[PDB]
Amino acid sequence: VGLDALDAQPLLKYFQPVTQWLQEQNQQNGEVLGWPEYQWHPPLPDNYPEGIDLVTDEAEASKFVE
Amino acid sequence: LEKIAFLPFGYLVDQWRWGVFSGRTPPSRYNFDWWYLRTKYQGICPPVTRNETHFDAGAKFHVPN
Amino acid sequence: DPGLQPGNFSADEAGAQLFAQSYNSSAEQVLFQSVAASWAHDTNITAENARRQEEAALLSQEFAEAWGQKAKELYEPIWQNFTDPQLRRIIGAVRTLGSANLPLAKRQQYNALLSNMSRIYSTAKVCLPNKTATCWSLDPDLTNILASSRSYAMLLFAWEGWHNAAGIPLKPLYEDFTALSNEAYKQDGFTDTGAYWRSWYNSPTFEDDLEHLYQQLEPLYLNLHAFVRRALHRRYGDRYINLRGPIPAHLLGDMWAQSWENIYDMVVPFPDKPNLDVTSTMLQQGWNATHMFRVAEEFFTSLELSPMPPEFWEGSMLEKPADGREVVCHASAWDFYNRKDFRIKQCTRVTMDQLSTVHHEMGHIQYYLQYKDLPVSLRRGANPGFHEAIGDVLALSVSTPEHLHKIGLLDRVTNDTESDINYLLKMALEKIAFLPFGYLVDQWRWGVFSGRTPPSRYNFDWWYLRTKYQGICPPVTRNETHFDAGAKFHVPNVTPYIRYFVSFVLQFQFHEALCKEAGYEGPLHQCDIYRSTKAGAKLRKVLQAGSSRPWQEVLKDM
Ligand SMILES: *[C@@H]1O[C@H](CO)[C@@H](O[C@@H]2O[C@H](CO)[C@@H](O[C@@H]3O[C@H](CO)[C@@H](O)[C@H](O)[C@@H]3O)[C@H](O)[C@H]2NC(C)=O)[C@H](O)[C@H]1NC(C)=O
Ligand SMILES: *[C@@H]1O[C@H](CO)[C@@H](O[C@@H]2O[C@H](CO)[C@@H](O[C@@H]3O[C@H](CO)[C@@H](O)[C@H](O)[C@@H]3O)[C@H](O)[C@H]2NC(C)=O)[C@H](O)[C@H]1NC(C)=O
Ligand SMILES: *[C@@H]1O[C@H](CO)[C@@H](O[C@@H]2O[C@H](CO)[C@@H](O)[C@H](O)[C@H]2NC(C)=O)[C@H](O)[C@H]1NC(C)=O
Ligand SMILES: *[C@@H]1O[C@H](CO)[C@@H](O[C@@H]2O[C@H](CO)[C@@H](O)[C@H](O)[C@H]2NC(C)=O)[C@H](O)[C@H]1NC(C)=O
Ligand SMILES: *[C@@H]1O[C@H](CO)[C@@H](O[C@@H]2O[C@H](CO)[C@@H](O)[C@H](O)[C@H]2NC(C)=O)[C@H](O)[C@H]1NC(C)=O
Ligand SMILES: *[C@@H]1O[C@H](CO)[C@@H](O[C@@H]2O[C@H](CO)[C@@H](O)[C@H](O)[C@H]2NC(C)=O)[C@H](O)[C@H]1NC(C)=O
Ligand SMILES: *[C@@H]1O[C@H](CO)[C@@H](O)[C@H](O)[C@H]1NC(C)=O
Repeated sequence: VGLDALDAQPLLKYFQPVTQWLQEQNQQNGEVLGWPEYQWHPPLPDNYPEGIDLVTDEAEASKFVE
Repeated sequence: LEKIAFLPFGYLVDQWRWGVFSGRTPPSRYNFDWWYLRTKYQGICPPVTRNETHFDAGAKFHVPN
Repeated sequence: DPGLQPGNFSADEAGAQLFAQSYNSSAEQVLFQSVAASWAHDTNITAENARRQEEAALLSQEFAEAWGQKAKELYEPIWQNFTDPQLRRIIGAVRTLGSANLPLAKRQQYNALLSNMSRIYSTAKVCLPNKTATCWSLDPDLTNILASSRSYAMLLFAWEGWHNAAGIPLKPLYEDFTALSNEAYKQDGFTDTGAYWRSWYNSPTFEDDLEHLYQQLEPLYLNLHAFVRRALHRRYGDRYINLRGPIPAHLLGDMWAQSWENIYDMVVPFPDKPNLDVTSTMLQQGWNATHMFRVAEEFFTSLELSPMPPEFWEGSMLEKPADGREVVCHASAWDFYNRKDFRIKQCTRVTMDQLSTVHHEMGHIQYYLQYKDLPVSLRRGANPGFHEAIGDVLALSVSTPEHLHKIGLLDRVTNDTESDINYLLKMALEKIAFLPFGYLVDQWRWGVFSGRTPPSRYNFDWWYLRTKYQGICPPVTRNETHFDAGAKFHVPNVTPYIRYFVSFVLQFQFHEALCKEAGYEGPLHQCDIYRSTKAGAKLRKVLQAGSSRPWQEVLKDM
């Protein structure tokens, strides 16, 4: 390749347009990069141990309603 | 989303294994160090409350084998 | 000032010796003025002696940076090659400019940031929701409230309020300060500021040795933590304390959970017999408010130690301030220097704690006395923890009941296993509970400096270390908005904190070595070094060399 050790430059140059699009989309959406509130844990689903076999798919719901 | 999403895990797993081998992680901070690394590098939080009875590093194939 | 301007020196060995002698001949006076103006700051006795300290500190800073610039521009290969210890020590000490390597604007910003951090820590207040005309400060309101009130809600309110108030406005200043310090000490020659701080200890394997040392001390802290957690679970119930998980970092002792002394109220092993905490016997014997220092001096003289110069009893105040708004209370012993004399400046009371502190500061004065013959740069005693270790081994030897009985403060020795266990646990709630701390704090600061902790991972790494080593969970859910490391006093005021850990480790080693040397091969509690001239001679021999040789060699000697 012409370089001794590893480098992230070819990878960064590879994903340049998708990185630019992601940056612009994140700026538009008003998001915060990274994860503050690191000690956040999601709650258990209501009636978790025996409530797993319940369909919660949007496409299935729309098809059933129609 | 196939590769960039993977890079932290590759940086993470062998870092945890190095810590365990070097003695910095005794057999009482296995899950603690593992999930600290998972939250620090990958931004992933455990869904259920995991404590020291669990060993959530043997779930990966490359740790036992 | 022509005295502050360096002269001429050559690259020859005689030239380096001339540099060392000239540094003596100038820095002696410079440190005289600095320490005199330092004494002048007794809580603004006249409100102008404070600005005299400020001007003398600037006066010393300019001279130090000038001498260091001369040494850097003239003495690189001498630092690289020459081998005897004293000249290497002198040249290394003069070579490090510290914050003097930055440009004028950057250095001014650095000093302004340091003063900013110190001030914003000092004047941080906690106000109740009703916004009463009074607002709590850290001293003496918040500390007393946290060390006295056994109310979960009040303790939590005080803890969270102080941590928020003293940490949230301290984040950007600390980030900029870390950047500036890293730049300055990278220009100095070290890879980072943390490397500079570790370089005082002269050990390539300092971190590994420290980790092994803490791994050796783990079971003691584990048992103590389990016992205190059981007591707290009995007191505060089961909802707020988990019998398996950690304990919240407000329910014990101080605000930062470094010392657990205030827990000893509810965790006593044997409460049937009274503990040895007596002050009436001192007053019945008719002690002075100053004769405690005199009996400490005669105790030193007994084992042929501390030939105290008379200037202390004429120019050193050992009492509370009778007149003038002098110091309220601190734990320092400023030296007159002069190449002649020193001084104690402390508070006097009737409790045994004051007597132990008096013995500690007399030991510090003894440390100052022994290395006077050494050059100016060889004033610090080897390892920066040596000062505290030497000043605390004597206090350990003094606080024993046998010492008090043999020196008249106690009618007779209380030889009971229950009393020994009570005293051991009382002293193990500050000399063991602090051991995870210090190590924890300086590991966090090393990580922050080295770049392993970016400004977006301050609280995360801090609380990971707190739960890992100390093992205390935050009662309120924190996040990266908070800066909980800035609540500690030593984080804004830039001061290393591993010295206390090293000294706590070292004082027991010195105590054991002296006890084995003293010829008393028994339990280590009642092992006072009274009336043992050989132990005094050995301690004097070790105390003679201050930074003259690496601390490892002195430790091997002792
Ligand atoms: C470090 O610097 C100080 C200050 O320059 C030096 O202290 C001074 O050392 C000289 C000898 O080099 C002392 O003079 C001697 O004092 C006694 C008087 O009874 C006696 O031994 C000799 O007759 C001689 O006069 C001097 O008192 C002392 N202090 C001052 C204020 O000048 C010190 O020597 C330097 N250290 C090194 C290692 O160079
Ligand atoms: C940290 O230190 C900086 C200095 O590097 C402090 O900056 C200070 O900023 C205030 C305003 O925020 C300045 O007050 C001045 O007052 C008058 C108002 O008419 C006028 O001269 C200026 O427009 C300005 O507002 C102040 O001079 C400036 N410097 C100092 C030394 O205080 C900053 O306040 C410090 N941080 C904190 C949290 O206090
Ligand atoms: C979710 O609700 C929205 C309305 O808030 C739905 O949008 C419309 O839904 C109706 C049926 O209720 C469809 O006929 C329309 O075509 C939908 N509008 C559009 C613009 O698509 C939406 O379909 C619902 N989605 C799901 C997944 O349930
Ligand atoms: C320290 O103690 C001595 C006595 O040991 C003090 O001398 C005072 O003089 C009277 C004379 O009858 C003694 O009985 C008292 O005990 C002393 N008065 C006090 C302590 O108030 C001596 O003044 C003391 N030294 C000081 C205060 O520097
Ligand atoms: C306080 O009590 C302990 C026992 O709990 C004493 O231990 C002594 O130990 C030595 C050997 O190390 C024996 O020869 C003694 O007989 C023990 N003394 C007893 C049992 O009374 C310890 O020495 C006592 N401390 C003091 C200062 O006397
Ligand atoms: C970190 O947690 C703190 C404490 O809950 C959050 O601070 C509160 O934020 C809300 C929403 O912005 C405000 O209404 C409150 O006034 C804040 N309270 C205090 C005491 O500051 C903070 O927002 C959290 N930060 C992040 C990045 O999630
Ligand atoms: C020695 O250095 C000083 C620095 O102040 C300088 O003034 C002087 O000229 C120099 N002398 C010689 C002989 O190099």
